[PDB]
Formats: sequence, C-alpha cells, structure tokens
Amino acid sequence: ELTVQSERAFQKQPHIFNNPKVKTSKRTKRWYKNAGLGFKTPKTAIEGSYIDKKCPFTGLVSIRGKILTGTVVSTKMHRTIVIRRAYLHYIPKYNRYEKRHKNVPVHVSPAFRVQVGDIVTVGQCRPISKTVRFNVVKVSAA
Amino acid sequence: ARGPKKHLKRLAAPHHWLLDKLSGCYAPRPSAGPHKLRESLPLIVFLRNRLKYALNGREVKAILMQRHVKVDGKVRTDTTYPAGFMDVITLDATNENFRLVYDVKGRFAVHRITDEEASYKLGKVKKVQLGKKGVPYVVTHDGRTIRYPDPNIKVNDTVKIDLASGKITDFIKFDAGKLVYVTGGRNLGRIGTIVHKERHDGGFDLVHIKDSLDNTFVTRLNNVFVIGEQGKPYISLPKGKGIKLSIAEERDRRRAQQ
Amino acid sequence: PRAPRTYSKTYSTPKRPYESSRLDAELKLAGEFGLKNKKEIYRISFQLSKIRRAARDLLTRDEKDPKRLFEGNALIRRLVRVGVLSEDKKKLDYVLALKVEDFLERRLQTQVYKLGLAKSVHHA
Amino acid sequence: GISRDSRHKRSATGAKRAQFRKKRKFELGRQPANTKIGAKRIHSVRTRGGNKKYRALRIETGNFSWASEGISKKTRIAGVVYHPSNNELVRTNTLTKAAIVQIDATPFRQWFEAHYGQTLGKKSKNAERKWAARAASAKIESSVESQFSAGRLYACISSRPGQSGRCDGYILEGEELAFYLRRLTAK
RNA sequence: UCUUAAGGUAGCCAAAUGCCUCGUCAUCUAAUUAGUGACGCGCAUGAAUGGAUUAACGAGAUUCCCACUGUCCCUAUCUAC
RNA sequence: UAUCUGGUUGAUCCUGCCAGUAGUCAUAUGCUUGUCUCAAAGAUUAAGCCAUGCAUGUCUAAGUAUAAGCAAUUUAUACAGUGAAACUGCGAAUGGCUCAUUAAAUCAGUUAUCGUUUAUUUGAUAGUUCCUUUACUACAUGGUAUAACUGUGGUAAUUCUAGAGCUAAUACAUGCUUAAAAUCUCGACCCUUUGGAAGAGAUGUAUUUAUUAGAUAAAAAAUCAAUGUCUUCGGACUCUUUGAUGAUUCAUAAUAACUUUUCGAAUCGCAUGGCCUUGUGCUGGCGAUGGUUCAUUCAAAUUUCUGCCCUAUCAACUUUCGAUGGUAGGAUAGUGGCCUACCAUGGUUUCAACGGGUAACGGGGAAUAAGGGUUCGAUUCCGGAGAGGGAGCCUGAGAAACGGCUACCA
RNA sequence: GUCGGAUUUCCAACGGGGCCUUUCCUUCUGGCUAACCUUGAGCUUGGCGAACCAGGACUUUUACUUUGAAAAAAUUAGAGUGUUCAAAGCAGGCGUAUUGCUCGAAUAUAUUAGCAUGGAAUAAUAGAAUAGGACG
RNA sequence: ACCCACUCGGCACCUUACGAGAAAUCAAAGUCUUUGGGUUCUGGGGGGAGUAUGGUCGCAAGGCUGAAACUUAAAGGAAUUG
RNA sequence: GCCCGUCGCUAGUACCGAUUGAAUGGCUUAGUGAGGCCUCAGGAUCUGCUUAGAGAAGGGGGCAACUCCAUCUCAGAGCGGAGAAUUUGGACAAACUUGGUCAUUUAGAGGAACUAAAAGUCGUAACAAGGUUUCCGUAGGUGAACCUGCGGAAGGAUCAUU
Repeated sequence: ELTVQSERAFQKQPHIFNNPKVKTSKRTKRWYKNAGLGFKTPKTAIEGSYIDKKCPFTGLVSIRGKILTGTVVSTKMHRTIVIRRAYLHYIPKYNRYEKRHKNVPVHVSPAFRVQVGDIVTVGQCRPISKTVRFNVVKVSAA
Repeated sequence: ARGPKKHLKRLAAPHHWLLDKLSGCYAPRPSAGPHKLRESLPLIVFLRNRLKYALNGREVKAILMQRHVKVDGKVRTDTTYPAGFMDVITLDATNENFRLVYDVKGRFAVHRITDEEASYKLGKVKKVQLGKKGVPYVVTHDGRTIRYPDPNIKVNDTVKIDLASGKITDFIKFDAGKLVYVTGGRNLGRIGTIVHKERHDGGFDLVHIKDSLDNTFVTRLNNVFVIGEQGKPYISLPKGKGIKLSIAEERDRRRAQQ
Repeated sequence: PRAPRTYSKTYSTPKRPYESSRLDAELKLAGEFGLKNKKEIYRISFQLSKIRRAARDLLTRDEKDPKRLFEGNALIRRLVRVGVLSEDKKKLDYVLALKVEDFLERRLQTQVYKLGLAKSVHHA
Repeated sequence: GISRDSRHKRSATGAKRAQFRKKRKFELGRQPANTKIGAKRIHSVRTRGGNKKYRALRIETGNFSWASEGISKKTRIAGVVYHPSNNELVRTNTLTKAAIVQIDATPFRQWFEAHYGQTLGKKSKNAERKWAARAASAKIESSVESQFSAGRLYACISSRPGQSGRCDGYILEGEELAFYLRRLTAK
C-alpha cells in the first residue's frame, strides 16, 4: 500500500535477482512484460517500486480470454475494484429491452490510480481469488 | 463422468460416417488414435458401408486379425482403428490404395489409386517447437512426426511424407495464392486458392478462399489445409474438384447427365 | 437403448363436425369417386392443404430467389410426375388452386372406371 | 475428507448453496507437513495419475545456494528463526516454504577458503595465480562477513517439503538479509 | 295474559359465588371428587354494594412438567452434645 | 386450415362468463378379442420394500504349469499340440436404470488452461552405473517363501480359513554387462610469467537455485580497469549463436550441488540358410511387456461471457475464526479463502439480493401454426446426480465406486 | 441474335465505386522495385505509395447487414428414391443378360449471447471556458 | 365606469355531428382494426368478501395489505314497449 | 308482482379454538461421538549376519599344551526392512437431546359465519315520492329486516324564476 515492504514477508518478483556483490549501473533489477492485444505498459509500471505479484504487467499472471469495459463503482477494497457493466437484455415476446447490470470484480495494479466513475477495460486471466477473475489493463478517466 | 467414454450410439456419431438409424443402436467407437473422434473414419465402418467388401462385424474383425490389410505401411489390427483425413490404406490383394479424402458435400470420400500415391502422402503441421537435447520437431494432424525439420517450416504448413523414411521430401508454406483444402465447418471438402488473411490479433484468424467459379467464402485458420501450389496438386483431387456448385445448376446438371 | 422410429399422421378431422353443406358435398364426392370412408377425403384434404401451404409460403417470398426456384421446380416436377396437372402450364395458378375433386378425378381408382376395365368403382 | 471445492463455500452474494454433489476424490485435501528438525522420515504418498509425492517429516540436511557466489552446498539446518506466516511455526520449529532458518555453512566456509583463500577476521604457484585472478571481489558486505564469523548463515528455505521432501533454499543477500535482520531486531 | 318501580342490559360463570354435584363434553393420567378449556333457566353471578380484562409484582391460594433428591420402596452408617 | 354458435329480457343492443366445437410422440376408464408394419410400456402416488434365479469377466504363434487331463512323441537328454484350476497383467470407473436432491446449482451457446490432464496411449526408446572404484564383485547373466498340490482340523454355519512341505515373474532390496569426442574442478616449469600434453577425476534422465543464448526502432568520435586469434602492440579484428503466436519466468542448453536413489528387455514366441580362428563362438528378420520423455489424440478438472418458473402474504442479506480483498504458508495434478496466520467493515441488493415454494433434473425438443404466442419435456440422444439416508476410504491412470470396503442410522 | 435465354455500337429506372467543389478515403518509412515525372524507328527499364503485408498514435461506448466458426446428431422444414401405395427407411439399378459406376444421403437467423472487416440514419455519450487547449 | 373589436388563461352546453359510443350521451368519452405522443394506478362473471392464519399503523373505534375452500348461470349496463 | 333479514329443519365448506402435541428441526458458543485417513510411539513376528564361549582329532603341520573352514547346537548385540495387534495428537465426520416459519391438518370439546335452504315461522326493509326518496362515511340503539344522529352524493321526485 503506502510502502513496498509493509508486509512481514518480503515482496519481490520471483526468479529475478540482482547481485549485491557487483556494483554496476541500475543496481536494482525489475521485470516487466507486454500484456498483448496492443496494450501499452505505463511508465508507472515500468519504473515503479511496487511488486504486486498478481498484476498483469510485472507480476506472474497472463492475460488471455475475454476483454470487458465497465465503470468502477467501489474502490474501498485493497489492490482491486469492481466494475459495472450496464448491458441490456432483449426478450422476444414484448419486442423490447430492459436494463440489467452485472457487477464483476477486477484486480487493479498499482500502475493505475482508479476512482469512482472511471471507465476501465479489463482482461480475463486465471482465477485470481474467490471472486476476482479479471485484471485491469487500461484506464481512460482523467 | 467417473471415467472415459467407451461406447458410442447411432444418431450420436458424426454425420460423415453415414450410419443408418436402424439395424442397431450403437456406433463403432474409435479408440485413441492418430485423428480426432469426430474428424475420422474407423476402419470397420469404412470397410462396411463405403466399399461393401464385408457385411458383418465378425467378418470385418476376422479380416483385420488375418493381416490382409494394413494402414500407412503398418497392419494395425485394431477392430475400430480410426483413420481420418489424408490417411493412406493400401490393400495387398490387387494392390489398391485408398486415400481418405473429403468430398464436396462433406463426407469421407475414398479415392482408389496406385502404389506411388500409396507411398507418398501429405500432412499439415500443427506446431513446431524444440524438444529435449535441443532437438527441434513438428506435429502433424495424424501424429506422423518427423525429427529434425528444416528451419523454414513454421506453423500452418504442409509436408510430404514418404511413409517409409523420416525425411520430408516436399514442404509447402503458407502465403497468398495456394491450392487449399478446407477440412471443418460447413465447407468440408472445398478447394479455393487462398487469397488473403485477416489475422485478428488474439487468435481466430480468417482466410478468404475463392473457388474457380469465383465463389469466395471465409473460413477459420484452424480449418484450412494447403495441399499444393496453384495449378498442379500434390495429391489427386477427388471427383467434383471441390466446387460446391449452386443448387439450381447442380440439380439441372444431375437432371441432364444423370 | 433402441433408436427412435418416427411416425406421422395423414388426415385432419375438420374443425366443425356438422355442416349440412360441407358434409353433403364431401358425401357427393365420396359417392361419385368411390370412397368407402370419410377419413380418406380427410387425408386427401390433408395432403391438399400441405401442398397448398407449401405453395403459399413459396409465393410469399420475393421473385428469382434460388430457394424459391428450386422448391417450385421440385414441386412442379412431382406434380407433373403424378400427372394431375397438364404438363404445359407453369403459371402455378393451377397447382395452388388444385381442388380435392380435381385431385381425386386423376388417381387410378377413377382411371380404371373411366377406361372401363372394371365397370364399377366398387367392383374395382 | 478435506474438501477443496467452492460448493461448500457461501456464494459471493452471501447465499448458502444447497448440497448439489457429494464431494469427490478429485477435490480432496490432505494433512499438512509440519516438518521438524533431525532424523529424516520422508513418506511417499500416491497422487492422481501416480506422481508420488514426498511428504517431508523431520528433515535433517538441506541444499542451499549462494546467489552472489554462484554455489550451492548441502548443509545442516540449525533451526528456524523467522516465519512470515505464523509465529507458532517458529515456536514449534517447523520447516515450510519461504522460512528463515540458520545453517552450519561449514561447506560454505571451506568453499570460500578454497575459492578466494583470503585471510578473514582480524600454496602452489597455480593456486597463487588463481587466487590473484579471483581477488578484488571479496567485498560482499560487513553483515555477511560478521554472520560468517558467527558461524550460522541466514537462509530462506524456499522449496516445498510437503511436495518434494527437500528443504532447499538460498542464502540471504543484501536487501533481503537487511530487511529480515531488521524484523528480527524489531519487536 | 298475571305483574311490578324495573323486571338483570353489557359482561362472566359449577368462578374464592352452583344446592343437586364427584353437573355434562374435551384434555391432562394407566387410573383424577384435583387442574385447565367449553356449556349454561345461574338454589343464590353481574356492573364504583363496581363488571370484564390485564403487563409487572406476591414469604398469598390450587394444577402440571423438567431437574433434583432417603418423602418413599427400605432402610443402613458416621460425627458432636 | 386470420370462422364460430346455445344460454340473462315480453322483446332489443351490450361488457361478461358458463357451455358447445376441434387437437394432444396426455393419460386413465367402458364397450370390438378380424387382418402386412416397427413396436409405447409400473414416471406421476411409494428414489417404498424385496423371496428368487441372472446381469463382469478375460486369451494369443507371442507371461507362469504337472487336476496324478487328452496322444502324437520321432526337432528336443529343457519344451515349443492341447493345457481345466491357481499366480501375474487388464477390465470391472463401461454399459443399463431412475430424476430424489438441485434455481445462476446444473444445463445451453461461447471461451481459458501462458492454471492442470494422460491405463494400452501413442510416432520412437536412452552407446553416459563394471560407486574402498586400473579389480568387495556371476552378466555363456543371483536369493527366499507367500498360491494350486500331499495330506491334517474348526463350527448349523459364509466367494471363511489355521495350517507343515515343493515350486514363478511384468516380485523385491539388488545388479551389471558396449565404445568413442569436447568442456570443466586440482596439480613436481620459470631467484618468473600471452604453457599443460601425463594424471585424480566429473558432465544421461527427477528437485532448488541464479545467470548466460533466450537480442531485430536508431546511427556517427574520445576514452579506460588488462593486450584476447594474428599482418608492421599505427591495429585490418569481420565470419562470431539467437525458435511461433499479442503476451510469460515459454519449450529449451549449460554451470558447483541436492536424489533419500524411480530408471534405460536378470520378459517370452516366430524364422534360423553365412564364415571359420570348434564355440553351438561370430553374425541373419518379425511379434503382446517398457521410458523418470514429449511429437497433438478417447477422457477429466475447474473456468469466461449471457440466458431459468412462481412468490415482498420474504427489504435487507453476508461472521465464536471466512464474509469480499492484500501478503505468506499448507493442501491439491495444479488456479483459487480450498484451508490456515496476520488488515479494513469489505461483498450483494428495488436492474429484486436474501428467504420461501416448486405437484423443478437442464437442453435438442413435443402440441396449434396468419402472425405474436400458451402449455409440456420423468421418457428413445447430450450433460448432471444417485444406485436404501448419510459419511469416510484401499486398489487403480482414472471411483467418494456401492452387482468394492468400513462405521452409524427408517 | 439460338423457348428446354442471352448482346461489341444503348433515349431510361438503377445495388454501387472513384473525381473536385474552404472535404488527401485518417500515417513518418520499406519488402513483390507498385497501375507511372521516365521514351533508338508507331511499344515508354528510379519522381506522385498500399493490389499481398510490418515498425509509429486513435483501431474511443452501446442498439442493425452479409459472412465464419457454427448454432450436436436426431426431431421439424423437408431435393431424390415402388416400404406394392402410405406410415416409414436411405434405400435402389441393368443395357455389350459372362470385364461399370454410384443419382444421392442437400441451399432451410431451428428459446439466441460472444468474436472479425466496409455501411453510422435513428437515441444518448464524452471533445477547448475564470484554457491543465491543438499545431512546431 | 361603459360600448365596439383582438385576445391570453379558467370554470358550462341544444344543430337529425360527417367524429365516437351498447346506448344514455361526449368539443371530449374524437383524432383506437386505417389499431403505437409519454407515463402512473386499477379490473378480468356474480357471491363468499373487503371475509386473512398473517404483516403494519392506531389508545380504541378501526385504517392499509389481503385470500382460499365452497356456491352459482347468470349478476349487471342502456333504451324500448304499461 | 318482485323482494330483505333474524328464527326453525337438513346438508356441506372454510375459519377460530383450551389441549405449552405429531412432515431432513437445513445449525447451535452444544454435548456425546463410531469409522476411515495423516500421524508424536514400545515394533509382540520375521530373511541374509559375525562359531568367537560349547564335544572335536582333520586336511598343513618337529603325528609333544596353536589354526581360512561349517556342521547334530545354543550366545552379551549392531543393518538392507512392509508392518500387523496396540497407542498417543489431529483433521473429515455417520448417528442420539435442542431460542426456527413451515410447502397437511390430525384428535380437537366448543364458538349460530357462508353458500346451498323447500313449497316453514315472524314483519315489510327495497323496487312508484314503495307510502319516512334512495345511497355512501361515521356513531349509537333495537327480535328481525332496520331506525336515528351528524357530512356528503343524485345513481332524485328538481337540468328550469323574472
């Protein structure tokens, strides 16, 4: 949260190591990746101090499957949010529509800062937790 | 499920096998083999309702155990052996080889040819990667793998297998203007001289394929299988040449040359 | 388990049973075409309604459609093969307006009687 | 009969799911490892498709890698001193993944004296030239040097004793060691 | 019709008020002159001689149940005076 | 086949129902026992109970033999015919039945595994071990009983067994026989220095590290910490390796070590024609058993997006410590509050959560069709659950298995 | 001009594609040396890019149109077929009566959500306000 | 203040209405089988019955919500004949 | 003429109802709690191990007091080792009592509600100004329909006054 090392454990990207014996430029080593599908890794993810092993830019998760867009509705939960997808359902008898909203929780990397009302696109990844199955990939609400 | 499925019933079997709904309630289930469950033709049904060589399951199994037939150069005495697309099965009695090809309407057509076409066959590369000890290899649709391929072979390519050695005599790549064979979907068994492709980054590429009648259609990349360059084929085309003619023209041509 | 074997009905009981006009007309046609029962006119009307509905849902579609052309040609070929319609009329008006009497005056039961090798429809 | 499915778990809306299916062999669970120190008793347990799992109990000696020096030797674990998950684990002195332990490291000391041959604390020509070539790189850190002098290196055992039966690990370097010693000193 | 000043209204009842009476029906029990509910031609209930109801309260008066036990089957033993 | 008619009044026009009418792969019942055709069939109540008998066993040229079985033996001084029983291997997790439970739970369409599956798979094996070792030591290649059998006994007794003795592996702890190259850890030569050729030896396949190759946007000149093949130490210094998708720490190869050790025919049939350095020596071809490996396959597992009947006579629901999320661990074939340790009050909800009912298994689909529709789907195929109610487990690749077991309960 | 139908000179209604009207269909650059400044003796071998593809930004949200995967197979719509018709089923054939092949086993949004390119009318939605504004 | 004209806004009606309605009748009850400007609420034959085991408000009287069993072939509306 | 309500007769239906009663009551901060599984244990039985301490000349031996070598047999104990029988801590968890609505009512004494009632008794409440116009809201009284007091309505017996 506020600091990288708040937890009693040590936060680091697995299987990447910087030698303390040697003294070269860019002493710390961090690893990033391209999320794919034409999504750009932001500078915050590129040169941030966070770890977020469950993020799709520097963590050990993969983005493949469905891509959704929705407006976030809550942020009070840590390192993840819930977006709202306000689709509309068609029924054939009366030949019209009705508004149905589905609330799906999504993990957000510290690379993005999200507030209520933000429009966010998310990508499907492996089951991250009990409810969370998607990962935030881009925010377009400044 | 509690386990794997070991039975298959009629009307629950793939359409291209052409099993009548009467005269039994079960279908010949193909066990583990070189081809998919749906996109393959078992040897028993192939002998039964395509050549009418045998008329009984007992006679078919006896034929199989007496080693009078063989597949791809191997006897393969399996009573429900699955042989799918591009499968070569030669018959020593009169030495006639059958290639299991796809007709225009979408069923397992059989092409009877001679020893040269028995020897040489075509295969579609599924993936190319590196094995243990730094050994590169490929995967084909029938599992006929060749070790140590030439570095030009990439995904979605076709190769020629001599059925005797492990060397790829001919290889044909993937690009515009090539004779193709769509194996899947509603266009089962059509040759349409691939024109272009929409990649759609993320998978599920689409290919524009146009028959000699200028009948242009689209298909998934997972279904098209290049079989040769424009003009000459690598293997003999089946009857009908994979045209899929319009319904009125086909019906009046049947009426005329019935 | 045994694979299912399909069966179908072939006749339709009319919506109202007692018409002094419909019952009387169907009695005339049955008597004058040698029909032992009423279910036979019921089933012949069932086939006539089937073919008329096929013609109607064929005609409701726009002209030159290949499905329309194929279905109409197949229906015309079958109707020419059975022979109830003259083989030099392709306006489809006669096949849509085909009546039960016209359909029945072509089947072999009337043919044998009119050719005279039976001298009676009941005898035939 | 340790279940692993979410069917017994209440839904995200707070609803209690009804009993749909009897729990299966697939989503079974098994008892933890609780690996102790000394007199190794590795137990083999058959899993799905074979694949014998090695439940480590009473592990004695483990393989530890020095990331800076690029070496890994088999040394005896003195005991666990810090565990980020549970302090009860430290109290019972059990060995789990990512656990901070202390090891004899006398393989490591001997390998250091064979590699660099530099006097610490305070003979052929080939050995002389090789030590000269490998010199100018014995400046690891004061904390690591003092820990070596004390004779018990700080390591993180990061293998899975309950899956493989070995408490393989790596020696604490740089920021990792500094952070963990800070936690050890902090109350 | 006799008849008074009026002829017991609302309520309640074998009620601490019912003689007959251990009233009749149901329930509580194996069995109940007990208890509760219900019925009222109520010997002789009944409206500030207050009627009916009522949460809480009661060293008030009855019934049942659980627990518990020498009240009892069926008594025995110990201590102090 | 886009239809109506009878019934309120003395009479009339009306909203309105009660009827009449026609169907049902919708039943039951009463009257008809004449004939080609496939044949629905104990589902509604009682997923209630079962007396009886069956429904899972298994062989080839190619695993072990001798019920004290058969006859030719004429190739066997060890046999390659038949070989019942028993051991080993495999199956029995298929199939068939029913619809009890189940309301985002199944299921349908569509996805993901870069989050995991894999008996026989299957396309083929893998010149790497003579571990007090240049000689404890067989590799013309080791050891024992558990079975049938020879007899003994136990109860009314069970697909019950105690026994004493013979015998086999795909059994066991073992075990080894087949090269050859290149790199790497140490090392008898220099009162020095751009050297190792002898030797001690290590480098196949499972688990932890950590890195290198795991690089393509884009090019011009000084520098140093030390010379690295070699023209003229002005320095030409190049050929130096580099695999797909959008993406991974991907498939990979190597580096001191960890392996307590799982391993690379101590199985069997069929052809046996070539040469002599005489051994039955060297060699001659096929077939079921295997791999700690992948070359997709039959299979399972969770999982993405949408869609389910009636109810507000159900507006709030979700916790001693799972109730949404973060870190770490454990467990799992791996994802995951799946389970534990440590924060906030987090998640759902009038767009109907939650709760209740269902005379609810979900689909393809079944009955009329102008259209839009209203009911039904227990049942011939797919998927799920169960095999008296619950639970918990061994073997097995796969079972919460019931024509497998254990324990409690109509 | 050839009934079981087709034009090479066209008064017209037209599905449509490019040209310029303050409007380059929206790009800085190359692979096959690209429909063209280029050119002995009427057959024109480098300037203005996209006919098959990549390095650099937006492919900004939603409701329609042909397609594809395919909406399991059955079952319905239903071409063809003497089960003697018909329900059905995918059967069924003889001329050189003694050496062939098959006509076939289909073109039908089959409670309807999700992916891909061109079409943007209709109804919203955000672009530059005491300029954190676009161009270099 | 009054009259004569134009209004804007709100309360009422007789032309055999071409409009609507079963008809009384209606400047809306028209622009509705040539059926669609936007929305809320209510009814599905007459009784049982505005009766609920229930739930809420009220000190009470009572208010809101609100059935079913069962019964019935009629109940009712608008004219038209004494 | 139609017609309303008590009351009496018959039958049916539903409701209330003492009886602290009887359909997975699904889970208790619950208590007992088999059985399987993982496990902290002494491994009661077993195969190959050292003949040294036992009766032994022998093969080799100046056949005069010492030996590789087992056997008819027992010793003071260490491994390749499943592990029974049992047993300590757990984690699943059958089945026995309990602050819960039901998706039947049962046995329910009793409580004159409702519809059918049969040619019932008592008076007309309404239908005409029904002889007191009718009807609604509220309140009270009386055998019964009803009556009365207050606010209104016309669905009135008045569309009407100068």
